[PDB]
Amino acid sequence: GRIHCRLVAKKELSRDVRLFRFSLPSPDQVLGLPIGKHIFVCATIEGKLCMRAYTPTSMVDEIGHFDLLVKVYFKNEHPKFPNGGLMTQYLDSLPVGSYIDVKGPLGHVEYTGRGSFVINGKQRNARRLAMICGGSGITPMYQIIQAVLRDQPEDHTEMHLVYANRTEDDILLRDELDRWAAEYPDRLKVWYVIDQVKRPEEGWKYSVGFVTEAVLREHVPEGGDDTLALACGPPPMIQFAISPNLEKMKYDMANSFVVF
Ligand SMILES: Cc1cc2nc3c(=O)[nH]c(=O)nc-3n(C[C@H](O)[C@H](O)[C@H](O)COP(=O)(O)OP(=O)(O)OC[C@H]3O[C@@H](n4cnc5c(N)ncnc54)[C@H](O)[C@@H]3O)c2cc1C
Repeated sequence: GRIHCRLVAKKELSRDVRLFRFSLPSPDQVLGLPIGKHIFVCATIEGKLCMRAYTPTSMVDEIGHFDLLVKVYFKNEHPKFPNGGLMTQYLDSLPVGSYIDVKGPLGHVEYTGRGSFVINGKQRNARRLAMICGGSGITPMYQIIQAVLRDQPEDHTEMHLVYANRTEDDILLRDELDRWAAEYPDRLKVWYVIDQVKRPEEGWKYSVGFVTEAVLREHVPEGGDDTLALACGPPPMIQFAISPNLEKMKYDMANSFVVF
């Protein structure tokens, strides 16, 4: 349930990317966040208590603190969202030493073990996972990815990740993903897509643009049953760019398609 965490440290991974390390009040504990679930960092900004979901990037076994990879939505940055992000600017504003209120565990998805899943109460299993995401929608996915690989080589669940962004300077857990991809070729397949190539000179070898059926066709596995699909991305993307294409790839939308 509710827990009071102090912001122990902050890290600027890039102009708009921070890594915040929060301490739990009892230094001998882990944040027992079951895989597939998130926490709410609650805070009262101005006059309302804001509630935002975040899925930590730290090991399930991390004693004493948990980390959040937060993509800061600054103001004076977007045509349509001129005043930036609420909670993200609030957290970026916090000086280290400050207190935060985490509510958890929330969620409907849980990765109980080996291919096994617990969605909205029901229990299921999968052998091939189709993880399609965009931006920070990667953290929920990176939690399962870390779980499966941790349970290696017994939990040999097959993962196919399609990670979409806008720039190569925007791929979040890149090195981590590249690093794993090299180690567990059999387990995880990684494919990036990017709206633009900031430094094409260096030679971008993945897809350029948006998520297309041609991309899903060659990077997500075949639909059917025993092939689960999980997706966490902005509304329009889940919308236009994903569900129809996966429908076209014969994935039962109901019993086989989930969004975080
Ligand atoms: C399961 C789950 C896990 C999540 N995990 C994480 C996580 O691990 N890490 C993480 O960082 N995020 C995560 N999120 C995202 C989180 O829900 C927030 O919505 C995100 O923090 C932004 O919140 P905010 O209060 O700053 O924005 P809000 O004030 O709610 O506004 C968001 C909207 O404004 C737009 N916007 C405003 N300014 C800009 C700008 N400068 N550039 C681009 N768009 C702009 C955004 O595009 C978005 O459409 C997760 C969400 C869920 C559902």
